[PDB]
Amino acid sequence: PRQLHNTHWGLVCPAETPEGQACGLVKNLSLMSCISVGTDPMPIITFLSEWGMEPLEDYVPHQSPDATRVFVNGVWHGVHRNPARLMETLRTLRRKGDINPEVSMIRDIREKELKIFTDAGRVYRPLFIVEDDESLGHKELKVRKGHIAKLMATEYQDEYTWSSLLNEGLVEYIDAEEEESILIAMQPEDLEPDVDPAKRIRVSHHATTFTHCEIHPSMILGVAASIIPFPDHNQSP
Amino acid sequence: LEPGHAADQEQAKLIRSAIEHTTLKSVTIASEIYYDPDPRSTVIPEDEEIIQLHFSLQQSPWLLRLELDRAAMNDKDLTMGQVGERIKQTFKNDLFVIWSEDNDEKLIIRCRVVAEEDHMLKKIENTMLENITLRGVENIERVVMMK
Amino acid sequence: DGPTMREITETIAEAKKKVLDVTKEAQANLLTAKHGMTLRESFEDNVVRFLNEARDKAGRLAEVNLKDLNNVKQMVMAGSKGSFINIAQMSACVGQQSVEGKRIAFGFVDRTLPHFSKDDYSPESKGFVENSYLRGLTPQEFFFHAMGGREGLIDTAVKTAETGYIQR
Amino acid sequence: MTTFRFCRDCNNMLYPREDKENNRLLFECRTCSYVEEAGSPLVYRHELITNIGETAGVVQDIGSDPTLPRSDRECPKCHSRENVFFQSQQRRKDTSMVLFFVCLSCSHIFTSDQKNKRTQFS
Amino acid sequence: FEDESAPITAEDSWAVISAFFREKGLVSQQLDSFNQFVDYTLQDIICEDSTLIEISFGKIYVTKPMVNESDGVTHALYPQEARLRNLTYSSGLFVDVKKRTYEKVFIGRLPIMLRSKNCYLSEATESDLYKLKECPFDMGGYFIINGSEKVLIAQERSAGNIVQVFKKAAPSPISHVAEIRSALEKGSRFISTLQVKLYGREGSSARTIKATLPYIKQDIPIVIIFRALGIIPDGEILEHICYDVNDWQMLEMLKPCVEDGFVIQDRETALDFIGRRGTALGIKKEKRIQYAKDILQKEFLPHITQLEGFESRKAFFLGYMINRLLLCALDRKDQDDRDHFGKKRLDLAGPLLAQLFKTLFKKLTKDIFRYMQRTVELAINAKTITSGLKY
Ligand SMILES: [Zn+2]
Ligand SMILES: [Zn+2]
Repeated sequence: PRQLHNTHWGLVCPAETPEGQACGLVKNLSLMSCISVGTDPMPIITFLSEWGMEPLEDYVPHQSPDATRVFVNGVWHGVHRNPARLMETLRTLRRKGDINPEVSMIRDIREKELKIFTDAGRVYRPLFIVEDDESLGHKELKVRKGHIAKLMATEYQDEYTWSSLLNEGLVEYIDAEEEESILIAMQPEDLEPDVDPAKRIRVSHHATTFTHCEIHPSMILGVAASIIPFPDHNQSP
Repeated sequence: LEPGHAADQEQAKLIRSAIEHTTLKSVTIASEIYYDPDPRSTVIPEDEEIIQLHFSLQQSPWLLRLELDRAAMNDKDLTMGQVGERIKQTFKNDLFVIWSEDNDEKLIIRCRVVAEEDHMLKKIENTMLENITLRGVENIERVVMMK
Repeated sequence: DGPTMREITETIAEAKKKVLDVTKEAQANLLTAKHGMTLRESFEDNVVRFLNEARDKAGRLAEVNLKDLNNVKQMVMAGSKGSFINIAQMSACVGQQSVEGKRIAFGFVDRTLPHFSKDDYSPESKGFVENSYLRGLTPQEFFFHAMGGREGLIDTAVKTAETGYIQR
Repeated sequence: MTTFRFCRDCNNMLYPREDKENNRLLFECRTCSYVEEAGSPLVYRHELITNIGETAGVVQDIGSDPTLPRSDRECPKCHSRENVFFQSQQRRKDTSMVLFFVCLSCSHIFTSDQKNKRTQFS
Repeated sequence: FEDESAPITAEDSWAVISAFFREKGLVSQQLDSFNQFVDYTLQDIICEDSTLIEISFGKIYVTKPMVNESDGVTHALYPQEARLRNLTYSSGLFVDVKKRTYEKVFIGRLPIMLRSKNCYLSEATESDLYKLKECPFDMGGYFIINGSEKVLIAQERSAGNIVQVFKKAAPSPISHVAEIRSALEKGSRFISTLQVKLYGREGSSARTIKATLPYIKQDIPIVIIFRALGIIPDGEILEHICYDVNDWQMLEMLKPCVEDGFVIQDRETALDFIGRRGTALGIKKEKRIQYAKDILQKEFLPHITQLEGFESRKAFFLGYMINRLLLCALDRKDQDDRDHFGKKRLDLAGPLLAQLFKTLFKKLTKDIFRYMQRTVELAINAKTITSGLKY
């Protein structure tokens, strides 16, 4: 429990914990974390069968072994062959806003499972969506300069908003559970299709799988650590 | 090691294998129980040469058959005869044991109880894999050489 | 020294090759396990030996460089606060992080962070911090260094408590 | 590989029984009075060193899984360079680090194990 | 000129971040949690056990913050004054009762989180804040009780309704366990725990599998629970557990399970088997069988359903746990990681304030019941709540 776990990335600060007794047991939320408030699963459960989810009542395993089993908040509601198209739709509905952003949907392809969570208490952060619905080049972040222009336009006027970015499927909320199924790029620049010897040594972009991109890596920090200058040049403790 | 023998990487290895506890489970690939009624002719092809070759210079129709691995075998300096005559010297006359020789391409041991058979066997199968000591001292598990 | 830093980058690059080879070796299934040890156990063993050999030789290259004017070296020569490991982590490679005696574990399924692909046992994946403190750490390096850091804070609390009762 | 059968009528597990006169293997039910001859004489199998489980997860949509690594080797069948690959799915300590590939064109499973001992990988 | 479809750069990130904080601030966790309560969770608690043997409660209204004065009008209360005056920044909680004979109403006070929809500062402009002696820089995810500013620290706990297999220390006779801690989202959170244990360690004779039901004084072999549920034939049962016919290793693992359930060959004998491990020696068969039906219907996997016609749903789920449990004993899966943050949950103001408020609304409900049995011929202790919360 008091050890800094891998799944804490982006959700809880890796530096701000107290010394001694409370060490590792008292944590602090990273700048961009949020905690789910709670939502009704009825609509989703309703939509699920409207889209071919065979009821568990009439499920015969020896007859359809490939079938993906679907759960919602821990409950096994049924089975579904060809989950691929359902998951596409599910992601589109949440990216429009028809499914509350707070909701978490995970599909484990190899594990044959599709789990949906609607309960409160789930911690999550926002990431840039990197779908490749763009032709011109390759996979790119859906947020383009034009969007940022609107963002900064609204700033200056002190109405394009954070919720706008959410509604237009440009950014998504992601919890540790869903995090398992994605591949996140650190710098948006790495989706790029004689070196400064003073810079630090970074790795290479061997990816064509990217599904998301970090808004900014320094957001894994909490409030207190966000005040340390050049924290990345200090010994951890 | 004994005084006049400290450079012999060969003796070190010997003593190592004579200390490192070794059960049958550490040398077995898999175990199977077959219904093989005629103690002479076998339903298993590969074992014909072995039941023949065991007539030169009671038994239930149920057969417990273990397939041993050479790597682990020769590694832990073990002979088919050693392994077999150890199992035999474990289950009193309460068990018929035969085994292929060290030359055959497959290391195999056959056993018959000597009616609730099928059951006693899965139990005997267990005693063999965990309880019988083929070589080594009780409690001594890993054993490494250093210089 | 500008050239020294280059001798350092190459020294580490040479380490990442030795590690890459043993991996291909293991993937082809050519590595032989050392008695009383697992393939994976001895694999890890060689990788960690390579990676520390690197941090270390990388550190010596920096130590030798520094002149007698170098204040850090002046303090080290006198005996007052200082040590190789410090000069090594500040100037050359910081090194391999580790929790419970091993490289960073697959906390997510088959990976250390969602930023990597599954089944990636390379040094950058499993926690090798290539940069010095001077250069700065990448975000992944930073998190791994914090995982390792927390360990020391936790048992420093333990060591503290346990020793006080043993003494009494 | 002891693939067992169930009763024709009451669908319960069948148990091995010996026909002491013709010396052959049967399988009776302990509910009804059903009984059948045995397919093979193998009645039990215990693999101390196993292989099953290593390939678990090879699904039709495996290619769409973003977390999996990709290589451009050639598959012994259609020489297509579209592969996804993983290490043994078993979760034993005494496993190797061999890679299993999945052709994303013909969904064929091949391996990097230069000591490849099996033919089906299941 | 600034092609609006041009890729974004690393510097453009802060624009997206400034946008984030412009809308959420720094303590949205607090505000949002409390707001979800006052706006929904509150009303939902007023409908659970909202009926008495009649008196049924309906809608709820929440007042702006105000003070109960001794020798004076009920005053509007602002945070600044509550801090100084050692007061409590709370608001009036009014319900809507429907009194009906069978054989508005003020009810307690709710301390309000600063800057939540209810607080007077949420809609205040900058100057409104200065005139109110409240720093425009204040964030406000807290309460003001008896004058002191109080914060509800997030409580991290394991999530409910989640299967988890775990290995076990060499000593114990149970080699593996699959656990789920089911609980209903609303109404009353009854955390009945289900455990599916695998007896015997690698190399023990006939490793059996038994499950632990609530109120039942003996672990019950899984085959018997399946029959108590209506799945009788071995064949049908194994199918609910092993969703692959070629997996002879897993099916082999259940062989001893089937044997361990032989004696019982029908639903009633299965129910009686269970009922007897939860009843005294002088109770009648029907009563027993009934006891076991009610248990499997309300104490067994309650998160799935608590109604009737849902026994196939529980059978498949129970089968799923057995599956995952064996998948671990067969060394095909690693035991679950108890430290994975995705399976944790952080309780905040709202959820926290909902445990106490349930518990208290239930005591206010008991009292109202003691105002009927004792009444042979408006008797509401509002303080029961205002004190409970406050305390
Ligand atoms: Zn039958
Ligand atoms: Zn192919």
